[PDB]
Amino acid sequence: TRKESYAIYVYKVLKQVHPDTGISSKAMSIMNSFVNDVFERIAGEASRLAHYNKRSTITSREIQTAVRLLLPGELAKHAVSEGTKAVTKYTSA
Amino acid sequence: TRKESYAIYVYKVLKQVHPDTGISSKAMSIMNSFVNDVFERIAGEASRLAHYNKRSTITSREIQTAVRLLLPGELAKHAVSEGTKAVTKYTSA
Amino acid sequence: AKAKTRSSRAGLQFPVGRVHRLLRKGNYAERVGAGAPVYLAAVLEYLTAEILELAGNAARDNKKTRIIPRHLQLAVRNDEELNKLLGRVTIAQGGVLPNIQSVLLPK
Amino acid sequence: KKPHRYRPGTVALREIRRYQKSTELLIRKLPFQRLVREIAQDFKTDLRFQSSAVMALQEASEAYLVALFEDTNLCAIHAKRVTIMPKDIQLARRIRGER
Amino acid sequence: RLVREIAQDFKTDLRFQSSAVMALQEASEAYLVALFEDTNLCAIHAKRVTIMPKDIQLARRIRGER
Amino acid sequence: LRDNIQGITKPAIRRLARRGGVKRISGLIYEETRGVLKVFLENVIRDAVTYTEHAKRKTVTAMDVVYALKRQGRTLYGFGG
Amino acid sequence: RDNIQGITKPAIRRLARRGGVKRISGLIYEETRGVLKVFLENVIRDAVTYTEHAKRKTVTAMDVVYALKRQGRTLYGFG
DNA sequence: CGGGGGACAGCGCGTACGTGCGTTTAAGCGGTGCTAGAGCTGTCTACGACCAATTGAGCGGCCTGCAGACCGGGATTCTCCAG
DNA sequence: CTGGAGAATCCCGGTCTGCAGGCCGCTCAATTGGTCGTAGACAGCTCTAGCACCGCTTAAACGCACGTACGCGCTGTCCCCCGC
Repeated sequence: TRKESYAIYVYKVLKQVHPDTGISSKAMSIMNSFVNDVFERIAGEASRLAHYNKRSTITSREIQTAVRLLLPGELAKHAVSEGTKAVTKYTSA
Repeated sequence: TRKESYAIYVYKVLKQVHPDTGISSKAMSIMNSFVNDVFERIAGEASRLAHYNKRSTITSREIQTAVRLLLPGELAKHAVSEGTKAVTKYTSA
Repeated sequence: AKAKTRSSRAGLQFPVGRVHRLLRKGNYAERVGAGAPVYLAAVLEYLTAEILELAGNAARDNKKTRIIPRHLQLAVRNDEELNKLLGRVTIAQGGVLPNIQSVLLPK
Repeated sequence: KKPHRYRPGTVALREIRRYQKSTELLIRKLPFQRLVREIAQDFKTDLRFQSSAVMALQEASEAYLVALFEDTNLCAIHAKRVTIMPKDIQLARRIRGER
Repeated sequence: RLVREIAQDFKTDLRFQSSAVMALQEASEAYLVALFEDTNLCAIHAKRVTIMPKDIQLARRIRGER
Repeated sequence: LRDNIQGITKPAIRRLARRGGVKRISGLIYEETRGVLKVFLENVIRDAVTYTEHAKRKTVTAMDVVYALKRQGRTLYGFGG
Repeated sequence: RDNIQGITKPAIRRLARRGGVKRISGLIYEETRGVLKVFLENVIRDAVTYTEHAKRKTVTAMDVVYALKRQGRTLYGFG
C-alpha cells in the first residue's frame, strides 16, 4: 500500500530557507522521526492538561500551554508567536 | 462534594496480611498515590501497545504484556500468575 | 437475581467496576475488553499486598502498631525490586537509609 | 582541669547517625516560604499559595539536595579525599545530565 | 552473533530483521561512547589520565543504572 | 522579597549534608548549593505557575506542584496524588 | 559461544577514542563487556516482549525502537 | 577561636602501559538457494457499547479510647586520656 | 594495654491527646438484562526477506619486544574546618 510521511512539507521548508541545498534520504527519515516525536510529546501533554481541567475539547490554548511547558525559553516564545499569528491569519481568512 | 479513593481496599488488604497493624493517614495517602501511579503507568503502556498493533480494544492480554514490560523479574512473574488466576476464576464463575 | 459484585466473582478486594469506569474514562482506547479490568485489579491488589507486608514487617521491627511513611520508605528501599520499581519516586517524610561509607569510619 | 573536647570528626559521625535516622525537615519554614514567593514573583505578580504546595516544594527540594549531597560524597571519595569541593558538585550534576 | 546468542534465554528460533540489528548496534555504540566520556571525566577528576574500572563503576552509580 | 536565598542558613546546609552522609565540608560550598537550589526551584516553579494560570486561577495548589514534579521526572507521593 | 569475546580490545579502544580517552587500563575491557551485556539483555528482553505480543517470530527494528523509547533512549533514523 | 588533622606539594620508582613490526584470521563481499513467516484478504460471530431499571457499597459526618508522643530521671554506653 | 571521667544515649514509668477506626444514613454508581453492530478471529493466499552456504581477499586483530611515564607510595607543611 501507501505510507504517509512529512517528506514533501519538509522539502518545501528546506527550499524556503535554503533554496539550493539538497538532502539525503537518511536525513529525511531522521527529520520525519523527529517531527513525529515532537507531535506525540505535545499531543500527550495537551491531552493530559485537558484531562487535568476536566474538559472535553483540546483547543489551541491547550497547545500553547503545552508548548510553553515543553519548550525552553526563546524557542517557546518564537513558537508561541508563530502559532498566534497563523491562527489569527486563518481565522481572519 | 465527595471524593473517591482506594482507602477501604487498602485497609482490607492490610487486615488480610497484617491483621493487627494500624496505619496513619499520611502513609495511607502515600499508598493511594502509589496505586494511582501504577495505574497510569500500566494503562498508558497498554494503550500504546494497542495503538502499535492497530487495535480498538484493550484486553487482559495487553495488560499482561504491559505488566511484563513495566515490572522487574519476580514481581512480574508473580503478578502475571495472580492476574491469570483471577481471570480464570472470574470467567469460570 | 441479586447483584453479585464482579470483585466477588473474581474473589478480589479491589473494585473492578470502578477500575472499568476509570479505564473507559481515561481515553486509553475506544473500547475496553471484559477481562482487562479484572487483570488490573488483581495486579494492583497483589502489589499492594507485597508492599504492605514489607511495611508491616518493618513497623513491627521498629515495634509500632501503625505503619508510617518512614516504614514505607524503609521497606521500599530495602527491597531491591521495589526500589528498582520506584527508582524515581520521592516519599514525603521518608527519611533515608542509614548508610555510612567505610572510609569515614574512625580508625 | 581540661575542657574535654572530642576529636575532630566524631561529632560529625554522631550527627550523621542522628539525621540518617530522623525524617523531619531541616530547613526553617519561614525563610523557605519567603524565598519561594520571591522566586515566583518574577513569573506572575500577586500569586497566592496553598501551604500544601509550600511544603510539597520543601520536601522535593530537600530530597533532591540530599541526593545531590550523597552523590557529591561519592565523587569526593573517588578523589581519595574526605572534604567535598564545589568541583565535586559540578562533576556530579554534569554526570547526572543536569549540565 | 552476540545479539543472537543473547536472544535465546527469552525465546528460541527467533528471526531478525537486519535493520533491528543495525539499530541495536547504533544504540549500543552511542551508549558506550557516552559512558566512556563520563568515565574519562571521572578519571580526570581523580587527577589521572588512565581509566580504571572503578571509574566506570562510579559513573554508572551516579547515572543511577547501579 | 529580596535576598531570601541567604535565608538558607549554613547550619541547614550542614544538616542536609549530614543526612546525606557527608563528614567534612568545605566553606566554599554553601553558595554553590544555594545557586543549584535556586536553579531547581525556578525550574519547578515556572511549570507550576504555568499550570496555575492555564486553569485561570489566582492561587497555586499543591496538586499543580505534583504535576510539575512529575513532568520533571521527579515523582512525589503523599501530597494528594 | 564466547561471542562476548567477539568484542575485541581494538574495538573497545576505538570506542574509547571516539569518547575522547587517552590512556586505558588493561582491566577495562572485561568491565565494558559486562556492562554492554547488561544493556543488551535489558533492551532485548523488551524487544522480544513486543515481538511476542505481536504474535510474530521475527523481531522488527520498530520493536527495537519502541524498546529504546520506553527505556528513555530515543533513537531516530529508523521510523 | 584554637588547634589538629586533612589537603596538598614534592620526590622516587617500576611497572603497566603505549608503539611498532611480523603473523594469523576472520570479517566482509559476492553469489546461490531455499521457505517460513510476514503481509494481505474475505468472513462472520461473538463481544462489547448502550440504555432502562435496581439498589446497596461506599462516601460523608460523628465519636471515641487508645497509640503514641512527651516528660523526667536513673542506667547504660561510648569516647578520651593518663598511666 | 586499662581504668576513671565525662558526656551522651537508652530506657522505663507516668501523663495526655488527636486520630484511626468504627458506626450511620443515604445516593449514585455499579449491577442486571436485553439489543445490535462490528472488530477481529480465523482460514487462506502470496512472495520477501531472512536464513543458510560457499569461496576469495585482505584488513584487522594478535603476539610480542621494548622502553618510559605515571600511578602510587611516602613525606613534610600549613591552613582551615571543626568542637565549643
